[PDB]
Amino acid sequence: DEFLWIEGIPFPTVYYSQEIIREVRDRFVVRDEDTIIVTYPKSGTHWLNEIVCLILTKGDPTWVQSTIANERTPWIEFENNYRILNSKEGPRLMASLLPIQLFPKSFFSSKAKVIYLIRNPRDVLVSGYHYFNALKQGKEQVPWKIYFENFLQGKSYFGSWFEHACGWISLRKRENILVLSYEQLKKDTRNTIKKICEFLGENLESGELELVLKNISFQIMKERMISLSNIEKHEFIMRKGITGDWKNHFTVAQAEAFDKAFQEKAADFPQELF
Ligand SMILES: C[C@H](CCC(=O)O)[C@H]1CC[C@H]2[C@@H]3[C@H](O)C[C@@H]4C[C@H](O)CC[C@]4(C)[C@H]3C[C@H](O)[C@]12C
Ligand SMILES: C[C@H](CCC(=O)O)[C@H]1CC[C@H]2[C@@H]3[C@H](O)C[C@@H]4C[C@H](O)CC[C@]4(C)[C@H]3C[C@H](O)[C@]12C
Ligand SMILES: Nc1ncnc2c1ncn2[C@@H]1O[C@H](COP(=O)(O)O)[C@@H](OP(=O)(O)O)[C@H]1O
Repeated sequence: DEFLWIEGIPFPTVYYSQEIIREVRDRFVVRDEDTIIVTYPKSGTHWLNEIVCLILTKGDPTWVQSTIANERTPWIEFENNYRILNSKEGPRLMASLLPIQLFPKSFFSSKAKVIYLIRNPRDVLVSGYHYFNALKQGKEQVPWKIYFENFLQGKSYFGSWFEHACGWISLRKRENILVLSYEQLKKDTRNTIKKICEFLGENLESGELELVLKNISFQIMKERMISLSNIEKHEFIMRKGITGDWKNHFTVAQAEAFDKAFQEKAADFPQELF
Protein backbone atom coordinates (compact mmCIF):
# COMPACT_ATOMS: atom_id res chain seq x y z
CA ASP A 1 0.00 0.00 0.00
CA GLU A 2 1.46 3.32 -1.11
CA PHE A 3 -0.74 5.46 1.16
CA LEU A 4 -2.99 5.34 4.21
CA TRP A 5 -6.39 6.76 3.31
CA ILE A 6 -7.84 8.99 6.04
CA GLU A 7 -10.94 11.07 5.30
CA GLY A 8 -10.47 10.60 1.58
CA ILE A 9 -6.90 11.97 1.83
CA PRO A 10 -3.75 9.88 1.24
CA PHE A 11 -1.29 10.04 4.16
CA PRO A 12 2.12 8.42 4.67
CA THR A 13 1.84 4.89 6.05
CA VAL A 14 3.82 5.57 9.21
CA TYR A 15 3.27 8.50 11.65
CA TYR A 16 -0.48 8.93 11.01
CA SER A 17 -3.72 7.30 12.04
CA GLN A 18 -7.33 7.95 11.36
CA GLU A 19 -8.27 8.23 14.90
CA ILE A 20 -5.71 10.86 15.49
CA ILE A 21 -6.70 12.76 12.45
CA ARG A 22 -10.27 12.75 13.45
CA GLU A 23 -9.46 13.85 16.89
CA VAL A 24 -7.38 16.66 15.70
CA ARG A 25 -10.07 17.84 13.39
CA ASP A 26 -12.92 17.59 15.76
CA ARG A 27 -11.64 18.06 19.24
CA PHE A 28 -8.19 19.70 19.35
CA VAL A 29 -8.59 23.30 20.57
CA VAL A 30 -6.61 26.04 18.83
CA ARG A 31 -6.17 28.81 21.36
CA ASP A 32 -6.44 32.48 20.38
CA GLU A 33 -2.78 33.15 21.14
CA ASP A 34 -1.43 30.20 19.14
CA THR A 35 0.56 30.60 15.94
CA ILE A 36 0.79 27.84 13.35
CA ILE A 37 2.93 27.26 10.24
CA VAL A 38 0.92 25.47 7.54
CA THR A 39 2.53 24.23 4.33
CA TYR A 40 2.33 21.62 1.61
CA PRO A 41 5.24 19.14 1.56
CA LYS A 42 8.34 20.19 -0.41
CA SER A 43 7.25 23.85 -0.43
CA GLY A 44 10.18 24.91 1.77
CA THR A 45 8.75 23.93 5.15
CA HIS A 46 12.11 23.48 6.89
CA TRP A 47 13.25 26.79 5.41
CA LEU A 48 10.27 28.75 6.75
CA ASN A 49 10.52 26.94 10.09
CA GLU A 50 14.05 28.06 10.39
CA ILE A 51 13.09 31.60 9.26
CA VAL A 52 10.60 31.89 12.12
CA CYS A 53 12.81 30.25 14.74
CA LEU A 54 15.70 32.54 13.80
CA ILE A 55 13.42 35.57 14.02
CA LEU A 56 12.39 34.53 17.54
CA THR A 57 16.02 33.93 18.55
CA LYS A 58 17.00 37.15 16.72
CA GLY A 59 19.53 35.36 14.52
CA ASP A 60 21.20 33.11 17.09
CA PRO A 61 21.43 29.74 15.27
CA THR A 62 22.04 27.79 18.53
CA TRP A 63 18.40 26.70 18.82
CA VAL A 64 17.98 25.46 15.24
CA GLN A 65 21.43 23.86 15.35
CA SER A 66 20.57 21.93 18.51
CA THR A 67 17.00 20.99 17.56
CA ILE A 68 14.98 19.56 14.69
CA ALA A 69 11.88 21.14 13.20
CA ASN A 70 9.39 18.90 15.03
CA GLU A 71 10.91 19.81 18.41
CA ARG A 72 10.53 23.56 17.80
CA THR A 73 7.11 23.68 16.09
CA PRO A 74 5.45 20.29 16.70
CA TRP A 75 3.19 19.16 13.87
CA ILE A 76 -0.35 18.89 15.25
CA GLU A 77 -1.42 15.88 13.17
CA PHE A 78 1.96 14.17 13.60
CA GLU A 79 1.92 11.08 15.80
CA ASN A 80 0.49 11.79 19.29
CA ASN A 81 1.66 15.42 19.31
CA TYR A 82 -1.87 16.58 20.11
CA ARG A 83 -1.62 15.08 23.61
CA ILE A 84 1.53 17.13 24.19
CA LEU A 85 0.11 20.36 22.79
CA ASN A 86 -3.10 19.93 24.80
CA SER A 87 -1.07 19.28 27.96
CA LYS A 88 0.89 22.51 27.56
CA GLU A 89 0.04 26.07 28.59
CA GLY A 90 0.78 29.53 27.27
CA PRO A 91 1.36 30.64 23.69
CA ARG A 92 2.13 27.65 21.49
CA LEU A 93 4.17 27.44 18.30
CA MET A 94 2.78 24.67 16.08
CA ALA A 95 2.93 23.45 12.50
CA SER A 96 0.73 21.50 10.12
CA LEU A 97 0.39 19.89 6.70
CA LEU A 98 -3.35 19.31 6.48
CA PRO A 99 -5.79 20.96 4.08
CA ILE A 100 -8.49 23.11 5.66
CA GLN A 101 -11.09 20.33 5.65
CA LEU A 102 -8.89 18.51 8.18
CA PHE A 103 -7.42 21.44 10.12
CA PRO A 104 -8.80 21.75 13.69
CA LYS A 105 -12.26 23.28 13.42
CA SER A 106 -11.63 25.37 16.54
CA PHE A 107 -9.17 27.53 14.58
CA PHE A 108 -12.08 28.88 12.52
CA SER A 109 -13.37 30.63 15.69
CA SER A 110 -10.17 32.19 17.01
CA LYS A 111 -7.56 34.87 16.38
CA ALA A 112 -4.78 32.29 16.08
CA LYS A 113 -2.08 33.38 13.63
CA VAL A 114 -1.38 31.15 10.62
CA ILE A 115 1.41 31.46 8.05
CA TYR A 116 0.67 29.54 4.84
CA LEU A 117 3.65 28.78 2.61
CA ILE A 118 2.98 28.10 -1.07
CA ARG A 119 5.37 27.22 -3.88
CA ASN A 120 5.19 26.83 -7.63
CA PRO A 121 3.49 23.40 -7.79
CA ARG A 122 5.89 22.32 -10.56
CA ASP A 123 8.94 22.90 -8.36
CA VAL A 124 6.97 21.17 -5.57
CA LEU A 125 6.53 18.16 -7.86
CA VAL A 126 10.23 18.13 -8.73
CA SER A 127 11.37 18.42 -5.10
CA GLY A 128 9.00 15.65 -4.04
CA TYR A 129 10.14 13.37 -6.87
CA HIS A 130 13.80 13.78 -5.94
CA TYR A 131 13.19 13.46 -2.19
CA PHE A 132 10.93 10.41 -2.27
CA ASN A 133 13.26 8.64 -4.67
CA ALA A 134 16.25 9.98 -2.74
CA LEU A 135 17.01 6.93 -0.61
CA LYS A 136 14.92 4.11 -2.09
CA GLN A 137 16.54 1.18 -3.88
CA GLY A 138 16.93 1.44 -7.66
CA LYS A 139 14.32 -1.18 -8.52
CA GLU A 140 11.74 0.29 -6.11
CA GLN A 141 12.12 3.89 -7.29
CA VAL A 142 9.46 5.82 -9.18
CA PRO A 143 10.10 6.89 -12.80
CA TRP A 144 9.71 10.60 -13.45
CA LYS A 145 6.68 10.65 -15.71
CA ILE A 146 4.57 8.30 -13.60
CA TYR A 147 5.29 10.43 -10.51
CA PHE A 148 4.26 13.42 -12.64
CA GLU A 149 0.98 11.72 -13.56
CA ASN A 150 0.31 10.77 -9.93
CA PHE A 151 0.87 14.38 -8.85
CA LEU A 152 -1.57 15.65 -11.47
CA GLN A 153 -4.22 13.16 -10.31
CA GLY A 154 -3.81 13.97 -6.61
CA LYS A 155 -2.21 10.60 -5.76
CA SER A 156 0.23 12.47 -3.55
CA TYR A 157 0.82 12.79 0.19
CA PHE A 158 -1.89 14.86 1.90
CA GLY A 159 -4.02 14.84 -1.23
CA SER A 160 -4.21 17.14 -4.21
CA TRP A 161 -1.88 20.11 -4.11
CA PHE A 162 -4.61 22.00 -5.97
CA GLU A 163 -7.31 21.38 -3.37
CA HIS A 164 -4.86 22.03 -0.51
CA ALA A 165 -3.61 25.33 -1.92
CA CYS A 166 -7.01 26.58 -3.09
CA GLY A 167 -8.71 25.84 0.22
CA TRP A 168 -5.93 27.45 2.22
CA ILE A 169 -5.52 30.65 0.18
CA SER A 170 -9.28 31.15 -0.08
CA LEU A 171 -8.85 32.58 3.44
CA ARG A 172 -5.85 34.74 2.48
CA LYS A 173 -7.39 38.12 3.18
CA ARG A 174 -8.20 37.22 6.79
CA GLU A 175 -6.25 39.30 9.30
CA ASN A 176 -5.04 36.31 11.32
CA ILE A 177 -3.43 34.42 8.41
CA LEU A 178 -1.00 35.43 5.70
CA VAL A 179 0.17 33.56 2.61
CA LEU A 180 3.65 33.79 1.16
CA SER A 181 5.52 31.99 -1.60
CA TYR A 182 8.86 30.19 -1.65
CA GLU A 183 9.67 32.39 -4.65
CA GLN A 184 8.98 35.52 -2.56
CA LEU A 185 11.27 34.11 0.10
CA LYS A 186 13.92 33.47 -2.56
CA LYS A 187 14.06 36.86 -4.33
CA ASP A 188 12.23 39.43 -2.15
CA THR A 189 13.83 37.99 0.96
CA ARG A 190 14.25 41.00 3.25
CA ASN A 191 10.82 42.49 2.53
CA THR A 192 9.21 39.10 3.12
CA ILE A 193 10.87 38.40 6.46
CA LYS A 194 10.04 41.94 7.60
CA LYS A 195 6.41 41.32 6.65
CA ILE A 196 6.26 38.12 8.67
CA CYS A 197 7.95 40.04 11.51
CA GLU A 198 5.07 42.51 11.35
CA PHE A 199 2.49 39.70 11.24
CA LEU A 200 3.95 37.77 14.19
CA GLY A 201 4.38 40.95 16.25
CA GLU A 202 8.05 40.09 16.76
CA ASN A 203 10.06 43.31 16.88
CA LEU A 204 13.50 43.04 15.28
CA GLU A 205 16.10 45.72 14.56
CA SER A 206 19.19 46.25 12.41
CA GLY A 207 22.12 43.92 12.92
CA GLU A 208 19.81 41.20 14.17
CA LEU A 209 18.00 41.35 10.82
CA GLU A 210 21.27 41.05 8.93
CA LEU A 211 21.99 38.11 11.11
CA VAL A 212 18.83 36.39 10.24
CA LEU A 213 19.40 36.68 6.55
CA LYS A 214 22.79 35.36 6.71
CA ASN A 215 21.75 32.47 8.78
CA ILE A 216 18.87 31.58 6.59
CA SER A 217 20.85 31.34 3.39
CA PHE A 218 20.71 27.92 1.64
CA GLN A 219 24.43 27.18 1.94
CA ILE A 220 25.10 27.77 5.61
CA MET A 221 21.67 26.39 6.56
CA LYS A 222 22.73 23.25 4.69
CA GLU A 223 26.00 23.09 6.63
CA ARG A 224 24.01 23.54 9.77
CA MET A 225 21.68 20.79 9.03
CA ILE A 226 24.25 18.18 7.99
CA SER A 227 25.74 18.39 11.51
CA LEU A 228 19.75 12.27 12.85
CA SER A 229 17.54 10.70 10.14
CA ASN A 230 15.13 8.94 12.52
CA ILE A 231 11.97 10.24 10.85
CA GLU A 232 13.33 12.12 7.83
CA LYS A 233 15.94 11.60 5.13
CA HIS A 234 18.10 14.16 6.90
CA GLU A 235 20.83 14.08 4.24
CA PHE A 236 18.37 14.78 1.46
CA ILE A 237 15.98 17.68 2.07
CA MET A 238 18.66 20.22 1.11
CA ARG A 239 18.75 19.42 -2.61
CA LYS A 240 19.57 22.66 -4.41
CA GLY A 241 16.87 25.14 -3.39
CA ILE A 242 16.41 27.35 -6.43
CA THR A 243 13.23 28.41 -8.16
CA GLY A 244 12.29 27.01 -11.55
CA ASP A 245 14.03 23.62 -11.48
CA TRP A 246 10.86 22.16 -13.03
CA LYS A 247 11.94 23.50 -16.43
CA ASN A 248 14.81 20.99 -16.24
CA HIS A 249 12.32 18.16 -15.64
CA PHE A 250 9.12 19.01 -17.54
CA THR A 251 9.03 18.20 -21.21
CA VAL A 252 7.07 20.72 -23.24
CA ALA A 253 4.26 18.19 -23.55
CA GLN A 254 4.24 17.68 -19.78
CA ALA A 255 4.27 21.45 -19.26
CA GLU A 256 1.20 21.85 -21.48
CA ALA A 257 -0.56 18.97 -19.72
CA PHE A 258 0.26 20.50 -16.34
CA ASP A 259 -1.03 23.92 -17.40
CA LYS A 260 -4.20 22.31 -18.66
CA ALA A 261 -4.86 20.26 -15.50
CA PHE A 262 -4.02 23.37 -13.45
CA GLN A 263 -6.64 25.33 -15.38
CA GLU A 264 -9.55 22.99 -14.68
CA LYS A 265 -8.53 21.75 -11.20
CA ALA A 266 -7.65 25.31 -10.10
CA ALA A 267 -9.57 27.61 -12.43
CA ASP A 268 -9.99 30.05 -9.51
CA PHE A 269 -6.25 30.47 -9.05
CA PRO A 270 -4.15 33.51 -10.01
CA GLN A 271 -0.38 33.04 -10.23
CA GLU A 272 0.62 36.45 -8.86
CA LEU A 273 2.74 34.73 -6.18
CA PHE A 274 5.05 33.01 -8.69
C1 LIG B 1 7.32 10.08 5.87
C2 LIG B 1 6.85 11.21 4.84
C3 LIG B 1 7.15 10.65 3.38
C4 LIG B 1 8.58 10.11 3.33
C5 LIG B 1 8.70 8.94 2.34
O1 LIG B 1 8.34 9.07 1.14
O2 LIG B 1 9.18 7.85 2.74
C6 LIG B 1 7.53 12.39 5.00
C7 LIG B 1 7.11 13.46 3.77
C8 LIG B 1 6.75 14.83 4.48
C9 LIG B 1 7.40 14.72 5.94
C10 LIG B 1 7.10 15.76 7.03
C11 LIG B 1 7.57 17.13 6.61
O3 LIG B 1 8.94 17.07 6.37
C12 LIG B 1 7.28 18.23 7.72
C13 LIG B 1 7.75 17.83 9.20
C14 LIG B 1 9.24 18.12 9.36
C15 LIG B 1 9.83 17.59 10.69
O4 LIG B 1 11.21 17.77 10.70
C16 LIG B 1 9.52 16.09 10.88
C17 LIG B 1 8.01 15.87 10.88
C18 LIG B 1 7.36 16.37 9.57
C19 LIG B 1 5.84 16.33 9.74
C20 LIG B 1 7.73 15.36 8.48
C21 LIG B 1 7.32 13.98 8.88
C22 LIG B 1 7.78 12.90 7.70
O5 LIG B 1 9.12 12.94 7.58
C23 LIG B 1 7.17 13.23 6.37
C24 LIG B 1 5.65 13.13 6.57
C1 LIG C 1 10.10 24.46 22.41
C2 LIG C 1 10.48 24.45 23.97
C3 LIG C 1 9.09 24.17 24.72
C4 LIG C 1 9.26 23.15 25.84
C5 LIG C 1 8.26 23.50 26.95
O1 LIG C 1 8.56 24.37 27.81
O2 LIG C 1 7.14 22.93 26.98
C6 LIG C 1 11.01 25.59 24.54
C7 LIG C 1 12.19 25.17 25.67
C8 LIG C 1 13.16 26.41 25.76
C9 LIG C 1 12.50 27.54 24.83
C10 LIG C 1 13.31 28.77 24.40
C11 LIG C 1 13.68 29.58 25.62
O3 LIG C 1 12.52 29.99 26.26
C12 LIG C 1 14.55 30.86 25.26
C13 LIG C 1 14.04 31.73 24.01
C14 LIG C 1 13.23 32.94 24.52
C15 LIG C 1 11.71 32.93 24.24
O4 LIG C 1 11.10 32.07 25.16
C16 LIG C 1 11.32 32.46 22.80
C17 LIG C 1 12.46 31.85 22.00
C18 LIG C 1 13.37 30.93 22.85
C19 LIG C 1 14.49 30.42 21.94
C20 LIG C 1 12.54 29.70 23.31
C21 LIG C 1 12.12 28.88 22.13
C22 LIG C 1 11.14 27.63 22.66
O5 LIG C 1 10.05 28.17 23.22
C23 LIG C 1 11.81 26.74 23.67
C24 LIG C 1 13.01 26.09 22.98
N1 LIG D 1 17.67 27.89 3.28
C1 LIG D 1 16.95 27.32 2.15
N2 LIG D 1 16.99 28.31 1.27
C2 LIG D 1 16.41 28.15 0.06
N3 LIG D 1 15.78 27.00 -0.25
C3 LIG D 1 15.73 25.99 0.65
C4 LIG D 1 16.31 26.14 1.85
N4 LIG D 1 16.12 25.00 2.54
C5 LIG D 1 15.42 24.16 1.76
N5 LIG D 1 15.18 24.78 0.60
C6 LIG D 1 14.42 23.88 -0.32
O1 LIG D 1 12.95 23.64 0.11
C7 LIG D 1 12.60 22.26 -0.52
C8 LIG D 1 12.14 21.26 0.58
O2 LIG D 1 11.06 21.85 1.24
P1 LIG D 1 10.37 21.06 2.49
O3 LIG D 1 10.95 21.53 3.81
O4 LIG D 1 8.89 21.34 2.49
O5 LIG D 1 10.66 19.58 2.30
C9 LIG D 1 13.67 21.86 -1.11
O6 LIG D 1 13.59 22.32 -2.49
P2 LIG D 1 14.39 21.57 -3.71
O7 LIG D 1 14.28 20.07 -3.62
O8 LIG D 1 13.75 22.06 -4.98
O9 LIG D 1 15.85 21.95 -3.69
C10 LIG D 1 14.88 22.69 -0.35
O10 LIG D 1 16.11 22.60 -1.14
